[PDB]
Amino acid sequence: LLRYLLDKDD
Amino acid sequence: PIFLNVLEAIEPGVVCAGHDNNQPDSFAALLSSLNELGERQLVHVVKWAKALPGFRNLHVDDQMAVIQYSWMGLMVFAMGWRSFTNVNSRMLYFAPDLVFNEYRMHKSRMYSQCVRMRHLSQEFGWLQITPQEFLCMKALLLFSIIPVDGLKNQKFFDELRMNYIKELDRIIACKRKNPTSCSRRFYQLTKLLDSVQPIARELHQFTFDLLIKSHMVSVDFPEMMAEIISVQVPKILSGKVKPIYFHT
Ligand SMILES: C[C@]12CCC(=O)C[C@@H]1CC[C@@H]1[C@@H]2CC[C@]2(C)[C@@H](O)CC[C@@H]12
Ligand SMILES: O=C(O)Cc1cc(I)c(Oc2ccc(O)c(I)c2)c(I)c1
Repeated sequence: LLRYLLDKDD
Repeated sequence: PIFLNVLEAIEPGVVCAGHDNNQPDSFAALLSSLNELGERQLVHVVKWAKALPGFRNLHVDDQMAVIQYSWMGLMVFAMGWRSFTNVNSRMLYFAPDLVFNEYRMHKSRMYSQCVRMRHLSQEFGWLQITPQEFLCMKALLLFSIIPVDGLKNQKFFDELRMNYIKELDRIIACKRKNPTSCSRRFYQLTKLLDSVQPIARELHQFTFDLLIKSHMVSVDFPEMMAEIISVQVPKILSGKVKPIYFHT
């Protein structure tokens, strides 16, 4: 889940 | 002047591999740890990459692509740098809790590869590379490997790469005086950058084979690690994805 890391939020 | 401030501010911090330094050095133990460190180091590269100026204005597809193709070269380059400022290139400083010595290099069944990475470390010393020169070069490594047919938006990629290549030129030029040492220096740095590709390719093949027969060798591969090595890496070893060398 690299995309998951690509678009996290903070 | 502002560019260099960014790379320095977004520069990732120390990362532990979580290796049990109390267990007899073995192939499974060492490699399994390296794969874990790779997973942990990967999460930081993603954050680091996003913070990179211009990276955000890149097609989301290319963002995940370039990262999945250069993650290897980036990690090695950084490792060598750490090995140079931590143990004076004596050993390979993969992580604070994962320092590779002559013995571990052999036990990892990749002594020849470790030997090449060590040379890279020593290179940092011989060429007296500065933290500023390093920071930029590493950033340029992110845009140093793409598919043959091209990216979803090759247009913007070439533009960005061009800017980083210019940033490297600035860091150098903005310190020298004569138009002689400036070129020779740019020549040396560009040469040092290309020397990373060959090393990365050998590691790409090794990790590849390891994944294939990881069930019998007792080597664990994290989620992202196993997915990128089984989908992205193959494209590299097959010819689909080829590095971008400065010199022929
Ligand atoms: C990228 C890592 C881990 C992060 C680093 O500091 C550089 C180093 C280079 C060798 C890699 C290792 C991750 C795990 C790999 C890919 C092993 O499977 C074989 C080569 C190892
Ligand atoms: O002038 C300087 O040194 C600072 C500088 C650094 C960079 I890297 C740069 O490149 C782009 C290109 C597209 C884009 O969306 C973004 I955000 C940045 C530019 I323009 C200027």
